This record gives sequence, C-alpha cells and structure tokens, in this order.
Amino acid sequence: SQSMIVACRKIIRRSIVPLELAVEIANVACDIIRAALGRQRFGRLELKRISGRGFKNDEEILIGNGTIQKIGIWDGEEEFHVRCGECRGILKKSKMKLEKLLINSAKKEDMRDLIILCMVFSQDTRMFQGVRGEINFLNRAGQLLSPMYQLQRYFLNRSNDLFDQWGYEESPKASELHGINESMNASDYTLKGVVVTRNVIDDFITKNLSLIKRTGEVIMGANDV
Ligand SMILES: O=C(O)[C@H]1[C@H]2CC[C@H](CC2)[C@@H]1Nc1nc(-c2n[nH]c3ncc(F)cc23)ncc1F
Repeated sequence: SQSMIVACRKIIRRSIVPLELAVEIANVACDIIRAALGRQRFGRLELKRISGRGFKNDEEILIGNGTIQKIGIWDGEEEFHVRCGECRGILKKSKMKLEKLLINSAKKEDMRDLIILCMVFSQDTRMFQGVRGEINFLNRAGQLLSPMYQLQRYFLNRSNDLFDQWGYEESPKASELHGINESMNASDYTLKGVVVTRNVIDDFITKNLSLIKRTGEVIMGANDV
C-alpha cells in the first residue's frame, strides 16, 4: 500500500514531461497504471452518482480577485456519494449551489479536505467570491491548471478565506446530527449546508493519462494524483 502508491506516482511524474512513456517505464495513480496496461475523481475527492443528471455549459464567471474566468458550469439537481481519505459523505447540489453535505467524523485533514473539495466541486457562487490572490498555477509538469483545479489548489491551501465567505448557520437538533465549525470541531453553529452524522454512511485512456468512459466524460487524470 505505502510502497505501491509511491511507486505509481513516480512513474506518472516522469511520463507527463505521455501515455507511451508511462507504459514503457511500467513494463489514484495506480488506477491509471492498471487502465494503461489492461469512480469520478476531483483531486482527493471521489464521487459516485446517487441521483439526478448534470450538463456542462461554458460561462464567463467573475471571481473574487476581479478576473473573469471561462468555466464549465454544471446544471442540474444532483446527489453524489463522496469520499476523501477516511471521510465519507453525501453531497446534494445544483447549478452553482451546494445545498447539503452530510458527512461522518474522520481525522480533521480528511474532513476539511472533503468539505473544501465539495465546496469547490459545487461551483457555489460564494466559493468563487472567496478567491483573493492569484490562482494561475503551473503544475509540476509546467502545465497551467484548468480553472476548477486552480480553485481546488487555492482553497485547499487557504481554507480560512473560504469558510468566512461561506458563512454559518444554526446546527441541526436531531439526535444523530451535529454541526461542524471552521476548526472541524463539533459546534452549535455549522458551515452552511454541512452537518455531521453519527450514523455510519455506507461504503460505495487518453495520450495525456486521462481515463475516459464510453460516452466521453473523463473520470480521472494526471491532475488528480
Ligand atoms: O468539468 C470538468 O471539466 C471535469 C473536471 C475533472 C473532474 C470533474 C471536475 C473538473 C469534471 N468532470 C465531470 N463532472 C461531472 C459533474 N456533474 N455535476 C457536476 N457539478 C460540478 C462539477 F464541477 C462537475 C460535475 N460529471 C461528469 C464529469 F466527467
């Protein structure tokens, strides 16, 4: 597990600077190696469809730093079973709106990453408004990240600006539920739309190393490793 995952990433890092290089050196990361020889991802966030359907339309989005960005905005009432590390949850969202995120308790790194990744994934208006600094990042291979991966990187590193822009509400009163604050502790207020439940939520190729479905929609790639 430890030696395997590290070995998978090291092959992909050198191959991108690409599919033909990765197969020769061989002969999230390990799933790309298996697909080359013979679940939707957004960084560490793993998603699986529960309900609804999404459709992507390009829009010019004003974001909080004053720039206008061309972003593939998804439309439709949707629900996803989500996971980041050991943290499990259910995400309900619509066009540029996180409507509800029900999660289980986990180590704080995973709870925080799940919440941030879901806020970014939702394309919520408040998340776009929370950008302050520069978001043009070039990745390890010298490639400019797409707008959605720029926001992921930005907010994973600067989470405090997001949460204060996101806002808070009174925590739910149901016995199995509690709220979660900005420090990822149980709280009588909660990040808007987010709740923690004590009830265990159940468990679940392109030349540039991007895995594709039969329809066309890509499920994971190099940016997710
Ligand atoms: O939209 C994209 O360009 C890609 C990028 C790489 C993974 C994700 C997120 C970024 C996305 N791919 C896909 N996204 C979705 C999707 N459905 N509903 C959504 N709401 C927000 C969102 F953000 C993505 C989606 N459905 C099928 C996909 F195949």
